[PDB]
Amino acid sequence: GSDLGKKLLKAARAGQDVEVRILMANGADVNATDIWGATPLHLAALIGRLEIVEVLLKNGADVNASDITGTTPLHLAATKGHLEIVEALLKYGADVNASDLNGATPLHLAARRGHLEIVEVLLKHGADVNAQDKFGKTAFDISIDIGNGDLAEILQAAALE
Amino acid sequence: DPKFESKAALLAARGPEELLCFTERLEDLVCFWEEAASAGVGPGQYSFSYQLEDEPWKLCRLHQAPTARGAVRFWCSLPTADTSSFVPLELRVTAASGAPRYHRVIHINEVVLLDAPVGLVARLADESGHVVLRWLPPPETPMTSHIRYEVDVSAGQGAGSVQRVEILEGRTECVLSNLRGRTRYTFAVRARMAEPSFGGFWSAWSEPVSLLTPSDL
Repeated sequence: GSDLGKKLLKAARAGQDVEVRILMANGADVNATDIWGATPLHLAALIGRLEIVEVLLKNGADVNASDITGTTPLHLAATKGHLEIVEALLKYGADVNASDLNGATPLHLAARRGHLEIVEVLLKHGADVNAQDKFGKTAFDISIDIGNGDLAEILQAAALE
Repeated sequence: DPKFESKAALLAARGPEELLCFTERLEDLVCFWEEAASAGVGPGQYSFSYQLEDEPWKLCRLHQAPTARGAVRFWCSLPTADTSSFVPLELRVTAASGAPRYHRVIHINEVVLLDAPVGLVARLADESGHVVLRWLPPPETPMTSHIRYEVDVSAGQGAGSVQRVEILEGRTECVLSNLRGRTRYTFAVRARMAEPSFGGFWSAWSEPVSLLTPSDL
């Protein structure tokens, strides 16, 4: 770790936009990691700050970085429902078929909270509808467990294509 | 604590799937989540990790409790030494296998669910034709200067909710100008922490107090 890198992780988690910029302007490692392996891009997407996520991606943040649990910034944004951040990561080449230690893709996490608009966007970027997690649950199996018939009809139409 | 059960159920109705945290008297924090847990998994199957602004990452003891029917509620009660406010607090629920379950970043001052105010009294005003309400903040709760209140004016059984008055920060009294005479009114007050310095939801209603107005001159 670095004293500038450790400060950048705290600045990104704290939602301090000007601190994040002035830190990597002083030479902070944009791909720094904590003990969990999370980058500032993880924390910026977790707290839901699109302006901080985009500036990290411009300075060279690893969009496909995954922490020790296997969760990427695309995983976290799909969970919390930050569509604008989900769209921003994909434009910078985010892996839509990345799986964590549960075998869950961003399609799994978004469908578990009923984020309908994010599920469609992920499918448009080539999301595997037939991907199963460690429990053998596909993105359709989750929709039946929660019971979102609106979401359940969307994925069946996608698997038939 | 029976009231703690009703506080957890109220937050559970707002968002059942996600991890829920709240503070009562700003010197505590309880994070819980209700899941459809099988008969095999227990509190040792997960790991509740947290980190303050500069403190190292620490583990929180997890307790298992049954809620409703067929569901299990796991909850962590942070030590009082690690209940600082106005600073980022990171949270991670991770199964002992290493699988990710939850990941949150919260501020304790933004999830305050106080207790109901106490000591509500109702008198007539020094001036003619008004009713003065006075109450006390929730007992043993700091920073009463930033607590907002709302009083409820009720009527006879079968109806009520005649008026709703919001009281500004710190002030714990209220004057009522347009009240009918020779009628039984019933009052009640609830408290919440004020924005933008704080955040949360309304607390429970205080124990009510009734009053019968005199004749209108």
